[PDB]
Amino acid sequence: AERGELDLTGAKQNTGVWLVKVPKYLSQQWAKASGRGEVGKLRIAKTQGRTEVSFTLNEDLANEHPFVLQSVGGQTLTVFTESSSDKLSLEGIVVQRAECRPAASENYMRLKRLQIEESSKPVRLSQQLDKVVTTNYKPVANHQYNIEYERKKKEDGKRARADKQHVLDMLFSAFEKHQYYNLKDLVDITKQPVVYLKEILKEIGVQNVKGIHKNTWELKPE
Amino acid sequence: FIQMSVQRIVEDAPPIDLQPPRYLLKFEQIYLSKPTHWERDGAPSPMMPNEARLRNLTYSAPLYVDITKTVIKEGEEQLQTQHQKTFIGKIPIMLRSTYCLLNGLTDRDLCELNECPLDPGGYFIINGSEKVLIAQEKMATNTVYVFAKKDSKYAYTGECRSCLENSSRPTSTIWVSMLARGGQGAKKSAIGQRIVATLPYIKQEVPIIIVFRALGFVSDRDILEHIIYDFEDPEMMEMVKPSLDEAFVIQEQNVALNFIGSRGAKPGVTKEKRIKYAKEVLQKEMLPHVGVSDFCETKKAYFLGYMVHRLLLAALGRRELDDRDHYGNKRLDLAGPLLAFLFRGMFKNLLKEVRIYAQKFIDRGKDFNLELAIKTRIISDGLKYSLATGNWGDQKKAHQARAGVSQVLNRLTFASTLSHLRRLNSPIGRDGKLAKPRQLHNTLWGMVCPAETPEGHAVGLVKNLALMAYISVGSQPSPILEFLEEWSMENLEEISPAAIADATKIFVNGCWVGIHKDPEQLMNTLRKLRRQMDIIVSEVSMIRDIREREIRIYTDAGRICRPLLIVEKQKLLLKKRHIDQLKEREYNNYSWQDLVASGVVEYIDTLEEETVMLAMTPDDLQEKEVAYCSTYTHCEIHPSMILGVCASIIPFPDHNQSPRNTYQSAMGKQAMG
Amino acid sequence: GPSSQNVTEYVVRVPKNTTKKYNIMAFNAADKVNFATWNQARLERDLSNKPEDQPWLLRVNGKSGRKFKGIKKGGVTENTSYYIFTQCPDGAFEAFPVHNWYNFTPLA
Amino acid sequence: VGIRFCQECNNMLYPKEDKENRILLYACRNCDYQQEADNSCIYVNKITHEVDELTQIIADVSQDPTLPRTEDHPCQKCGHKEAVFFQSHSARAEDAMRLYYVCTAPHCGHRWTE
Ligand SMILES: [Zn+2]
Ligand SMILES: [Zn+2]
Repeated sequence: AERGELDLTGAKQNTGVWLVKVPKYLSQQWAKASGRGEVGKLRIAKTQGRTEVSFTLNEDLANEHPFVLQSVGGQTLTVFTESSSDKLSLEGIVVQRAECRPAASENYMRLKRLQIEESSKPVRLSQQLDKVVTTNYKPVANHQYNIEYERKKKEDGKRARADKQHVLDMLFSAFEKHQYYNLKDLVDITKQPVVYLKEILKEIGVQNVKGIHKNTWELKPE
Repeated sequence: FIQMSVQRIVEDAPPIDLQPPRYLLKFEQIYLSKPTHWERDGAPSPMMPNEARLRNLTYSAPLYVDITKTVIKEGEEQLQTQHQKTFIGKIPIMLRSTYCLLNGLTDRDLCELNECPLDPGGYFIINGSEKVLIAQEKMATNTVYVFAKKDSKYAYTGECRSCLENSSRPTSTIWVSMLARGGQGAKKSAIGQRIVATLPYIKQEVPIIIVFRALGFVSDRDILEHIIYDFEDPEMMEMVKPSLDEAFVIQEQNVALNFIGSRGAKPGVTKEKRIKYAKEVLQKEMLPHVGVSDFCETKKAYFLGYMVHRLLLAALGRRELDDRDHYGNKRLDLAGPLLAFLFRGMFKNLLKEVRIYAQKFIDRGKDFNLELAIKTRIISDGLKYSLATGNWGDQKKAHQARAGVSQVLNRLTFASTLSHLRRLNSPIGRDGKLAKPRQLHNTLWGMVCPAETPEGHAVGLVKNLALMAYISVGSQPSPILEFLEEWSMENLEEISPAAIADATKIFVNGCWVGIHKDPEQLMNTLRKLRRQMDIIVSEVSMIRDIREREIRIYTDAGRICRPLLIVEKQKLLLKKRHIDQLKEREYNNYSWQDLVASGVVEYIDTLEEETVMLAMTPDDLQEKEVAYCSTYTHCEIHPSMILGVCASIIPFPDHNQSPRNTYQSAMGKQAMG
Repeated sequence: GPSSQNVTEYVVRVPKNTTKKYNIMAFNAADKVNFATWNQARLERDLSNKPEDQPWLLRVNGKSGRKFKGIKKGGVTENTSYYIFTQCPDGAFEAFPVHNWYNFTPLA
Repeated sequence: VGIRFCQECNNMLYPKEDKENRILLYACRNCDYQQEADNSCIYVNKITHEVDELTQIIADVSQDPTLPRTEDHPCQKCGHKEAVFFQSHSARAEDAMRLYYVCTAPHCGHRWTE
């Protein structure tokens, strides 16, 4: 019992399966399986000199397909499953392959008419406009500009240049977490305006680039 | 170019997802309006083609689009919005088209706007002037050509220029060489020549077995069945043997990818990047016309095998080399495939600068507004520039462009106007002394005028096309592929490489798409469908060569055609019933189109013209006797339609010496009238 | 014989649901693999790619008893769906959809 | 003269020599699968190159509407009195103006020079 464990039962049972190629339009008819899922009857007629298999649509599904048998030689084919419970199972080995083809029921002209019907969405086209559509409106305050205004008025990023003692504590605390912070965050974490921050910082520490563009200030341990 | 080729360019463009929240932008539908002029005070009015000439205006039409914008911040709501009919730019308009103001007018109205009812149309009006676009020649793409450079290290060479259905600015080309025999050395004297390949985006040559293993197929029984299709041939297997000896030590996939991945545009310092770098270059730059998806890599193996199988046949002397000037290997670039190429490089350039305006504007986190992001002067001044001046490039790119396109219409005499709108141009140099691109080739029969050409330094470089010659416009290979699969054509994947010796490989538009085992019944089934126009349009060509055992089909734009008369057992298919009802088109509504759709005439390309047997005149060549041939397949209409426009005004031209007919055709273009 | 003289008719159903996804496991005939020699197998998605897209890794008869790599085909339902047809005790036929095609090859 | 593939890893079997029984052994260079040689010759190089193209022309060429035909030379294997003839159309064109024929009767495909 393991995820990567493959059941070999089917193979070891020599379980056989059949493989059939089916057109999409038929397969689209099949996604509409009649009732819970019944699509019709398959007729298998074998004779001494010939063998005929075909499938007939469910009367419900309808609202002769001859089979062409294909060789499975050159490549061994087996069927393996994945349950909705994600359990894995090998159902069988493919003992037959076949293709459903039209026969005496359609010719190329109406097949092309059916292809045009399938088209449905033609690749789009360049349409012809009448006169000219309006391009320039009369807005007073650009919408983007009006949105920034409320943010700046509601909240000021840098506030009072005041309470030097109070600020230091806020400042010392950040340092505990990290020996190095870039300047802007330092400005962001406190709300103190840039000049006071510089003077407090210049007073209590030194600033080092470390030769990587971004310079983060570091306190003097002394 | 303006109904399909412009809608596809904006539709098949990557969205610009960008960013915290992130935003969406994608384009849906394109519109156009009739050409319009904006007055001095901003009141629009339709401009007629005459005022464009008098006031030195430009004849163009505005361009709109629908854009939808969704914001994705997972803020418990996906807010989408759209701005439809957004202005983009202005496109010039060719006169008398379906988008001009003169489309479908009667002579009583054409004279009322001061226009000539005899004017042909087909030119632009740009700053008062009248510009005309010259069709440029170009080597055909998506096919294999085998040459022999008798100066360099190679004893043979193959080529294949690939482009994935009008979607790539460049076209990746790949060689498959073979080194020379007389290599002075006491080492390779015994083994022989080694097949080499020169992939794109890499510096060094690569052996072919290495690049084969990089796709899987490490075994040498599986490689040597993509390249040799029958193992009863010892003469060919001996030639491929010394190709394995040098690729013997490197015998697994990942080390192979490292070998090719080691020499690129960037030498990989680490290992995983090289194995990554070698993955896409061998996946999106190798043969993009077969398939560009990372799946379906068994097809890139077969085609690369066919490319090599065909290089050996040229060394054993079993098939002749390809011809460079054979006019069946050429394509023509009209105004369509020329303006579409120039519109890609300016739509990408318009999206590249919505980002630069969005990022600068979204880092501050304010908001976004798109009507201010679109720089409208990109498309307007982009097209109008290169058309007016000729250099087929950009303004800051007045040194990297192809010049000589888009010259001024000649209005000296009415037959000098018509002989200008019908003119080709081969883009080789104007002073090279090589005669083979200048001499007259057998394949120009009926498609390029043989007598009309200028003297001086441009002899045989510009040419005019014959009277009934017709250039194709292009179509999609979708409806033929869906018919081929249901007519018993085995795909490439679901088949064994031993069932390939007695089958006729079926190509479509350059791509190998299967095989077949009964071709002669497929062929005369493909043909009788085209004769009456059910599934296949009339401008596709279908070649079958019995000896090389394959079948080709073409649907692209640029091939040159001309109509002929279809001949059954020994009699024409044009009975008298077709004539006595064709002399009545005035009040019967029976015309040329009802003649093609009845299967009595047929357009015949140049390639297809090598598998045909023509008769020059019915009453004289289709009489049973001790006869030249007895299996005539087509017949000409009148052999006088092999002359151009300026050379078909000469009386009795079959009585003069040949250089005389060339002088007059270049001299009736400057006669006053 | 009945392959020449046999006639029959059976009902076909196409259930809109299944308890497990159905895939194809293809082998080269040229190898003529004896499935009887497969006492057990392990089957896991390939680790080179470090899920549904992942190539399969098949380990039969132990980690190195037998091992194959399965590579997904480009398409399976691009134009025509593939169905598994199975015979039931009632004689009626049951059809199962093919989800994917994986190519399995031998490994030194 | 042909080629030999390994039976384990499907690769190219090289020839080797053993100093015990004086017999040619074909060996692999990935594994070491072995076997003996039946013809005991390795290399052959035909310089005359006088291969008769009667072994290279196909029988379906008689479907070509652009080739000459004849009523003089009939087919021997079937007695049909219509043939289609052509030239070598290949290399080795030093004295190559022979004339190969192909019977045109359906499902005969008989070929012969003269
Ligand atoms: Zn071996
Ligand atoms: Zn015969």
